Amino acid sequence: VWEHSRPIADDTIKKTPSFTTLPIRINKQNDVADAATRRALRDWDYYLHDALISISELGNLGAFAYPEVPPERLAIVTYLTDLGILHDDGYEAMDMDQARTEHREFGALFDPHEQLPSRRGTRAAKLKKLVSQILLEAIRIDRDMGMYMFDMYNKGWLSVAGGEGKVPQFKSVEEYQAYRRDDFGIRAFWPMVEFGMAMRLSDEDKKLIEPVMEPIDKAIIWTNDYWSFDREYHESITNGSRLTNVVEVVRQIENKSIDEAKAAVRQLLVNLEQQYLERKRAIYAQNPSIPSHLRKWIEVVGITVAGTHFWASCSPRHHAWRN
Amino acid sequence: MEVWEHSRPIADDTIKKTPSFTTLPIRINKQNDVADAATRRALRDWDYYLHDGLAERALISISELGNLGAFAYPEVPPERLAIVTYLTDLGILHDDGYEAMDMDQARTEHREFGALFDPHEQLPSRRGTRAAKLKKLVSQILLEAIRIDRDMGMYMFDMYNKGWLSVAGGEGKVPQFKSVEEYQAYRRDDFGIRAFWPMVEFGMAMRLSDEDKKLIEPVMEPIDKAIIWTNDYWSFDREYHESITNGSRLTNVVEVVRQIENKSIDEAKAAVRQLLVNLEQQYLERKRAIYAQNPSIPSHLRKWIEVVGITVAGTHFWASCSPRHHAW
Ligand SMILES: CC[N+](CC)(CC)Cc1ccccc1
Ligand SMILES: CC[N+](CC)(CC)Cc1ccccc1
Ligand SMILES: [Mg+2]
Ligand SMILES: [Mg+2]
Ligand SMILES: [Mg+2]
Ligand SMILES: [Mg+2]
Ligand SMILES: [Mg+2]
Ligand SMILES: [Mg+2]
Repeated sequence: VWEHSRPIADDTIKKTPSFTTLPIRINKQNDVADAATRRALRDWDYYLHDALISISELGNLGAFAYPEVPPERLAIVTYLTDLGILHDDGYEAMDMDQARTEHREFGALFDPHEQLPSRRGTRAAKLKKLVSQILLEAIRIDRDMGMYMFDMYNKGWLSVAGGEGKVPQFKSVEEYQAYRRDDFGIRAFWPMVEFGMAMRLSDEDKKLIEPVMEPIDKAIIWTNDYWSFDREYHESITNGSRLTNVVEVVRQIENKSIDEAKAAVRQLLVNLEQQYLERKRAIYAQNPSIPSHLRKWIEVVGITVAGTHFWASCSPRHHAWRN
Repeated sequence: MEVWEHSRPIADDTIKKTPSFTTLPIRINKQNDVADAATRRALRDWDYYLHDGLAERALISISELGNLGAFAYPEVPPERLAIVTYLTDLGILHDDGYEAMDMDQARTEHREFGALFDPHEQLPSRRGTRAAKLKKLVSQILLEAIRIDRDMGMYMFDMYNKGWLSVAGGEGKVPQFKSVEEYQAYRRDDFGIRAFWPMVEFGMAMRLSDEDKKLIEPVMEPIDKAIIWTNDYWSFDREYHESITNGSRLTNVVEVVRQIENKSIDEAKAAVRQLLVNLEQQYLERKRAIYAQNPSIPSHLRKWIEVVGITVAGTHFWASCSPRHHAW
């Protein structure tokens, strides 16, 4: 099932505060991911002229989020991830109305199909060439999957994140998670993995893997929340950037200190990882002839949680705010 | 704080003499005889309505531990208790018929019954024997609730339809649940949770404002899962049998866990028991937070927050020995 990734040794993992229980692997082409991050940084500055994104001491976020992706596709998905981070950081700092407008106008640039002329502010107008250029690169590698991925970057993320009204006050984990799925862009992320692995999941495929994706989606999102809480909380105080984080929700609705809320979220995460293993075991026990691409998918999502956990445990993006 | 008025605590030895495992304290409405009389009234009316039914042998709220309505409505005065107990028993009897019907005809029967309770008078049935039977079945309870509280009775009946009868069962293909999330969205409709709390509001003569609902959302999150999954835990054996022997749908979180985690029945039940005890502790933590954050919380909202916890415990306790679940 493994082709493009290599395992991180226990001896390396123990040097970090990682606590994931799932297997940690990294794309073998980490240098390609780093080059893609440098390209995104250069292009952002070239087109906008105005950061702590995927690069870290442990390796590039793209090499951990896309472990089983060949290098030409890794360069695309890493670049799109970094472009998304750079955009999202600005979005979190803007007034809700203007933040929403920037999200929607940015998302319209990713539509792979012809659109009638529309008005767009300076920021989206300056990024239009950037987005069309990367779409052409993706299409040249894989037309149908490239167009699908770009369509979902909008439909799964930019068109929905932020909701449509005032900034909500989260009074339940259920309501938090509905908002956070949109805000995290989870419905854009899995299509990027599909593009990276050159497999389009069928509707029937998605139905079969739903029991695995249930704990996986919560785990991947709440793993970011766990590791990014300190920096998000600091930023919210220091400049008003919006704090969207399950640790914060637990702090509030359970009257818990930061450390008590973190301890609770850690237990949720480890339990979700073990639940994923049980849901996955059940799929194997009940599908003796599972197609190879679906076997690959259900295995890859587990290492994707593990790898993004591992990266987040040390990344400058989450930890450089206080040395 | 002393918030109890119409209920009394159940004795520790009585509790230990049952398979109950709720971690929350157990109380019962002091007017159990009123609840039992309401159940018998529902059985009589349903028997007049239904050809060839179980009549007086249907297994609904009456038990040796007490009446389900006395446990589900512990803080309700006797006049209102008779109303909500009757409507709950009628709902159970109707739902048992629904569960035994093919899916689409069951849905149709679910919408038609809900229309009887719609204050907006939509979906009128065509006149005839069927319509006359349904009109007779519900006529007295419709008058009685309005005569005791017009404002809250109209609201309660509107939600008996809108929360439950109008939505339970969905439409189209019967689902094959592949996640607890998907299950719970369907189960909230099928259980009628959005009809149940309005009945409690009617019983306690208190309408929760929109503000009130936002404030208690952190408490209602674990409470709603607990009340529904508590029924699922205790009713699995009957529902599993009915699905196998008679082809009824199986709508039960124990079954979802059993399937999607490839567990034995006993392992699936144990997993759900752990979910339940954890939800009860979570309710306590959420409730403590509300009190810490709202020193001036209104008395009616404190009562509501405490009542929902005893409602989970009491319906758990009843279900641990209830004949419906154990001698069906
Ligand atoms: C908003 C999410 N993200 C990182 C996942 C910024 C933090 C960009 C992104 C969005 C959607 C898919 C992939 C990356
Ligand atoms: C919906 C079926 N029920 C739910 C408790 C028995 C499980 C009766 C009922 C119907 C409508 C409102 C409240 C209860
Ligand atoms: Mg964000
Ligand atoms: Mg952010
Ligand atoms: Mg974050
Ligand atoms: Mg039912
Ligand atoms: Mg039933
Ligand atoms: Mg049941």
